[PDB]
Amino acid sequence: MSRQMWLDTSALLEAISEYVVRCNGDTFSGLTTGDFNALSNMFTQLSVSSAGYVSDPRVPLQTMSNMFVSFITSTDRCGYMLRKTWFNSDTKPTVSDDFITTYIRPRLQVPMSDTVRQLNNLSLQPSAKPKLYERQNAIMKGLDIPYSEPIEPCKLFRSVAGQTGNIPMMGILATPPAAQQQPFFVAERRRILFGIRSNAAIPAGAYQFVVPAWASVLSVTGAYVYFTNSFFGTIIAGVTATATAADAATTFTVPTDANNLPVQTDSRLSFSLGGGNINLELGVAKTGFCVAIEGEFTILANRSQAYYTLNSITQTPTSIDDFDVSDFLTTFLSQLRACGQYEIFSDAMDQLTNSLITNYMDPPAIPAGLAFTSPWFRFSERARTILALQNVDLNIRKLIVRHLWVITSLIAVFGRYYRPN
Amino acid sequence: MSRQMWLDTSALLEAISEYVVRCNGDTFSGLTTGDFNALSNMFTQLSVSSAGYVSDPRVPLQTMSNMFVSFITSTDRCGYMLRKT
Amino acid sequence: MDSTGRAYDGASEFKSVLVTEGTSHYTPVEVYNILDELKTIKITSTIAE
Amino acid sequence: QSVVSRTPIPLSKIGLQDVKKLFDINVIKCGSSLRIVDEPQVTFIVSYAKDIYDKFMCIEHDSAYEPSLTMHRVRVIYSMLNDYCAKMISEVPYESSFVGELPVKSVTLNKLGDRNMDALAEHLLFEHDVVNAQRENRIFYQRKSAPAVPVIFGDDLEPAVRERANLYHRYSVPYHQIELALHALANDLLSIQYCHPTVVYNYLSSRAPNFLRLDDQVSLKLTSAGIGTLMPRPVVQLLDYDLVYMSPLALNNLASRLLRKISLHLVMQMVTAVQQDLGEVVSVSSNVTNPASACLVRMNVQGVQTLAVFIAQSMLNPNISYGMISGLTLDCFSNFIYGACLMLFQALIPPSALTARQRLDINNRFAYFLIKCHATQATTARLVANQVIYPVDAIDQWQSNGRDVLVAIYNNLLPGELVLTNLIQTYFRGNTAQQAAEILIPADQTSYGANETRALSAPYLFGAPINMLAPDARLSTYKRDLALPDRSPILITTVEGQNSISIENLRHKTGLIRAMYLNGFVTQPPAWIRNANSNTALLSRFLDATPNLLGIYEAILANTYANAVNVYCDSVYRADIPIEWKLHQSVDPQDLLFGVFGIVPQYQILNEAVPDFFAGGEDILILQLIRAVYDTLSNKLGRNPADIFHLEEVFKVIEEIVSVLVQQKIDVRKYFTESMRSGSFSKPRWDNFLRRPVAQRLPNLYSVIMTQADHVYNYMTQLTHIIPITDCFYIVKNSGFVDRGSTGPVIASSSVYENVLKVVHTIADFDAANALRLQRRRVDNTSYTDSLSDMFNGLRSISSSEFVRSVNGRSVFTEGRIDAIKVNMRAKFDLQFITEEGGYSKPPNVKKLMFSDFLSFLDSHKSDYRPPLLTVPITIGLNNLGETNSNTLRMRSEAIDEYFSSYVGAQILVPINVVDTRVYTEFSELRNFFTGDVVIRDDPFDVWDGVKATYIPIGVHGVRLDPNGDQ
Amino acid sequence: DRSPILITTVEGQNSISIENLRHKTGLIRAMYLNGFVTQPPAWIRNANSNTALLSRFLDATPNLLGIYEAILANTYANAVNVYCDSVYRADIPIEWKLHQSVDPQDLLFGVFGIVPQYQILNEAVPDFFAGGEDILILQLIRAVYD
Repeated sequence: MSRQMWLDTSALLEAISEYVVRCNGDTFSGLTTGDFNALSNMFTQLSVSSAGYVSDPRVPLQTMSNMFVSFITSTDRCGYMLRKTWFNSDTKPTVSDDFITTYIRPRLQVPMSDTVRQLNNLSLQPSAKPKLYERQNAIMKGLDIPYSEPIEPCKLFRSVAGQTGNIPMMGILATPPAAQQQPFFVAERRRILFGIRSNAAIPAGAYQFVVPAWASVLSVTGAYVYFTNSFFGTIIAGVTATATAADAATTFTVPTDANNLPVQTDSRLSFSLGGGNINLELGVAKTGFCVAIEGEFTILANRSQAYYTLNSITQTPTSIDDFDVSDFLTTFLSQLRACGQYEIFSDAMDQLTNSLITNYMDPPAIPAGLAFTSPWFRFSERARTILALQNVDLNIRKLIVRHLWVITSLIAVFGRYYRPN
Repeated sequence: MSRQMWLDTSALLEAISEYVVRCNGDTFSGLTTGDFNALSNMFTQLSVSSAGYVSDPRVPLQTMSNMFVSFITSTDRCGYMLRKT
Repeated sequence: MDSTGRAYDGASEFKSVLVTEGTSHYTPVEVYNILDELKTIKITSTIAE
Repeated sequence: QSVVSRTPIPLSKIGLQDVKKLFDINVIKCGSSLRIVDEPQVTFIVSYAKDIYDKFMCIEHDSAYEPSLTMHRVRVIYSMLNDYCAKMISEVPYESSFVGELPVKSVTLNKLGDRNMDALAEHLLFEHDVVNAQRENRIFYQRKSAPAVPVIFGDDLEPAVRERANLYHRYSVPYHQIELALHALANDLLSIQYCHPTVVYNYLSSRAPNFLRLDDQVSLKLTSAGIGTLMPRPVVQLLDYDLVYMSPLALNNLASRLLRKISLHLVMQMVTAVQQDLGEVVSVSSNVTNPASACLVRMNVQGVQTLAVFIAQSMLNPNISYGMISGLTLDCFSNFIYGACLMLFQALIPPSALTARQRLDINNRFAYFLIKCHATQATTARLVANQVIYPVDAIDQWQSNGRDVLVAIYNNLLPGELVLTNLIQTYFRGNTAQQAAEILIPADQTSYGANETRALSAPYLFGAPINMLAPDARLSTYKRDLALPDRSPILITTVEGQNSISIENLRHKTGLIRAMYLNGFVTQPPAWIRNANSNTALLSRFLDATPNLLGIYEAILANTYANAVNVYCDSVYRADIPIEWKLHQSVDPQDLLFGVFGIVPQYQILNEAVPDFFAGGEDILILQLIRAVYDTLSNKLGRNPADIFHLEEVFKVIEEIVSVLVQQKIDVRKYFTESMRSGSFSKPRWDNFLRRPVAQRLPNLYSVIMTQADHVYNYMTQLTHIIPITDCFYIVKNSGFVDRGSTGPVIASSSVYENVLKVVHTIADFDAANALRLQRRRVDNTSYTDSLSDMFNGLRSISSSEFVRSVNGRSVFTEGRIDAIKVNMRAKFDLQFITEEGGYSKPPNVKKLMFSDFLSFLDSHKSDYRPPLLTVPITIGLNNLGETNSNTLRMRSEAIDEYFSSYVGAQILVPINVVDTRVYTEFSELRNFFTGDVVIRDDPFDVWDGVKATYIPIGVHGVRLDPNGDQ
Repeated sequence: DRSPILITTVEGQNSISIENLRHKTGLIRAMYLNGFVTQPPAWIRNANSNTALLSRFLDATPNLLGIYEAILANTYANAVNVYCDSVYRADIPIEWKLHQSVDPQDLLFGVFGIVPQYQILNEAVPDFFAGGEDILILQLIRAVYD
């Protein structure tokens, strides 16, 4: 039913997983573990039918996945979840379906649940690899993400006026330069890179850098900033990493901090790229330079909305990640192939993703030029495609990506225990 | 309801704001200035009644806005006020 | 006749005894641990004495 | 014997004066002792009252160390609905007066005691200021036309009777909204509880079946109901009727009622005449004893009664009872009569009516019969050799044990053995041998430890499996609308075309009876050697008359509405139901005999029985209400009450509450017993009850009431911030506050202001304060002290005198700040006002609390297991020098100060900042604070209580049996 | 140090472990409800019935929880004493020990009839030190001999 009702149950199944992980190899004979206690109780909450101790938790977990696949495939049933309003309002829909009745309903304790949740964003060490539930909330309701949760810059990336992509900008960074080119801003897994490439030496002095829309969300702590010539392991040409004990200090400043931040120094720093720009001061002229910020990356407070809402997107087409869904699908897929449905599923999905987009454009019809270059689970790519339709305006596109995602995740969670037989 | 009802209430809220600015830094210990009294009474009429005593004006005002956004953002609810009539 | 059971028969004879009770005097009810802790005290108290 | 009320919280009428006030008004004329003021300042001090709803506050206890309290509060809240919310202000007094040339109806302040704004104004200085205020009072505190109806009835009514604005008037009274708040809820309560007679009529009259109607006069009265009448509104909601099977008590009542309703109307010939007739058909020799002859005597009417009634209930709900068949001898089937009857009987009952044990025996007794009488010498031998069947003389090897022999015979038959393959397959209604052997319900899932095979269902009724019995959904749509449970009675037989009942089943079993007796044996039963003729006759007439059984089908189908429009019927066999909960009686298939010959079908139905409708559903409402209350109780608590208190203690609260919602001492306990025989509480059964999710919403009435409760809780919760309580009190050598010569309203106090205190020691909590009190040490040769006292001495003592210090008439405080100890304990402060007239003759007696007293406190509570509450007194001297006016030198300044010293001396205190007062200097605003609305209907609603609206059946009439959904 | 024997573990604060019974429960299930090689006579004809009855018996075992509650209360308050012990001394002659007979069958109604109270009633208080009179004398007799 309610979009909220689905999330709540996902969180439950996603919690059941967590505890199953906790109980693995910790299930002893005379012990009673708070963990196993939780688990066995959660096993109960699934089925509206019965509440007896589950002697074999495999059974109901299976029945549930099966029921789900059988639901998520038939557009006659799961249709209501593909409406514009389902991803928008918390209005309990007048739908009667065996699945929804037996498995979906509110499950999170209120208001406590939210209280805990917010209290959490302020927690010291949040999960380094968050449940889907968290994204589901950010992507759908636009909720905040933990203030100190780490993130890999490059995912955060999006296309900008200046440079089209990130990964592709690599090959160009390799080719020696014609003449002093324009500034570049690329991002790796564990570090941010910016600088100016040139075949001819460029003077010592002040240089202004405009931090991109996607990276003005970043903030780092425990960082080492230095001059390097590598990007994802690939060599950058048209830049020098040379220096000497005599060279004058090379400091850079950010609007958020009234103090100079040293480069090529053993001190660990913390600064905010949300200031809007970096001011670098080369102490000695260099034949092409590239600065690197390697540290712990976090998304500034109340800004994760840009990333999860697809608001950081300004161009078209654009480079877009997948919010990590790919990493959660693994299990479901391997379970599909197991029973030979990987095929039959892809066809029901294409009907889903299609029928979905349909409801998004008034008047009600498939757009022209819908060329899906990849399968339902390579989301990252399918998103680029949806976001590349010149027919429908940006907003409706974005909305479809988000809505699609939520459904995608919802599957990644419920399918796993699927075994037809 | 009535387009009129919304205005009458909007007016009240604008009045509350007015008297807040009127009272900023004029809320002294031993006296109940007329402005403050009026501000107090306006708070009183904002809520239902079954909203009880107002110990901290920030709350009822905060609650009201929250409910307003979850309203003004849901087509299903605030639809009525979008039709021509 | 309706989810209440009875139909529209005679009149409802209202018993006031059902509210006036438990309202009056407030007697606090102790928590588990507190209750138990208090007993452990008497036991040890005596063993010590 | 639970009788739920339809109006749990009846409205009562109240007078404006009886509203409990939360504020006190003190009036004083503020003057100066230093100057000669022609006009003193008439001042109004508004302070909080002292008894603010105590039953709910309990200042004595701290909700932070007694979670129990909040639980108690929830309890109180509900009782407050009755003590406050249900008492509707209905009489604000007014008189006709004018304001200028314009005539108005103004509230008569004169009769409002100490809220008599008119009198309060006579306090002003000059007669004209009074008059003006008094007239302004007639302008603001007046009765005006009502802007809109205060009570919101959601019903759709005829304009003529629809509540309208001009029936009400809105009065502005000298009460703060906060004060009137609770009483405003009455309108909400008055709404969901009563409605216009009309509605009730519509409800009853429309939801009536075809053969019932309201009485003539009732219909008329309910219709001609004039404006302003209210009758209690019907509560309708689909309940979670499946709970019945969770509680013994609840199920026992379902069964009890299911049975009381059964009523069959059969007509049969004279026991005699039937005998006389067959007596001729068979040629009874009054000397010869033979089968045919004998049975004609065990022919009684009572048997048919019992048999039919059984067939009837066994068809209403499969889970209430089972039958025990009599005379299942090993080879009973060799007695054609008994045999034929048992076979027929199998068409009047669903499998659910017989023990899964016996059902199995029957199959075996049949297999025995087949092998014994219809099997070839060659067929028998093969089976025996393959160990499928045991030889027939092995009388002992056939007695029952798990195996369903018939299924095995059938499974091992050969193509050429046509004779048997027919008998068996027909018996098993067409299912294949491998189908008949299918397990519908694994034994481990039935309270009776025995598999439920298809073969154990196939021979009974339409031959459908016990779990998927075909339902009689004929009245389905009608039930769904009324909001009755979405379940039906078992389909006993189809109803085709125009009022024609099908005998489809009986036919089937007839053809089988023919094929097993009137066709021919291999080795005929001994009974048949010498009586073959007389037998063939009797049996021939028997089969020719089975259609007479149609009569039963009628008497049952006649009450279609009664059988379905009710709560007790069901058609799904819950095998897990404890077998000891079921009722049981004996059944003799032979009794069915006279029924085949005797019963006379009337071929048209003329009277339908009155359905029970919603009767007996109260138990579910009660159950759901229990769960509702529990969940609320646990929500306001934060966790499951049982995690913290003894279940009994929790239940006691739930009981008290639920009972108020339904006006009846309810006992949660009894609903969850171990069985129907044992009344012991089954914590497990209770746990499963709580473990189950909530399917349906509560009826609207209950939902509103509970929501109105929550509002009250939050309302009170808010009134918490006005009771006298600080999070800390200070200990100090000496203190007081005298501000002589001031013109302000405060000129003296037992305490001081916060900024004058210098905190040099801080005692964290009761424990610590208590701990210090107990650390005694030797000081010198004969004296000891204690860490707390020792700390108190470390404080600088400021001479009493220095507090009342004055310079040329104005009090001044040259001294520094008062050294003090800050004790962070919860404490209540007892406020007291004193008026200083100006005549310094008799010093006031101010209550002061000494350090000594605080120690005396800590020693009376040294052992407490939760912090005690210190009541700290604090007196405030109000400036009322206005009544004192002359310029003559009477006494010495020093004397005045000495007077005021009466306020100093206090050692334990709370800052004056703690006291929250509103101080008005212009009467105008004092009024503007004290003004609120009450909209009241001019004429009281006329509430009809004893209205008696019951259905009445119309005469005899043509009854049409709705046909079953066909193809 | 010496204390009485622990009848069963106590986790939580009033969460009594029945893991001990549960073990036997499994064994009982293996003994009868899993089929035999040559079924006991009692089970030839009433096979089903026994299965049902014994199955209820097992499903009701946790009820023994009540005995646990009682015993546990006595070993913490009532009977706890300095001369309690858990060290089995194998050299004591049987003739010296107190004796009585018990019917394990009585445990039947115990299983179907006992009603736990889910809570321990330590209302009593130990007389922790009584009973030394004899020891003391023996102890002195021995010391004086020396």
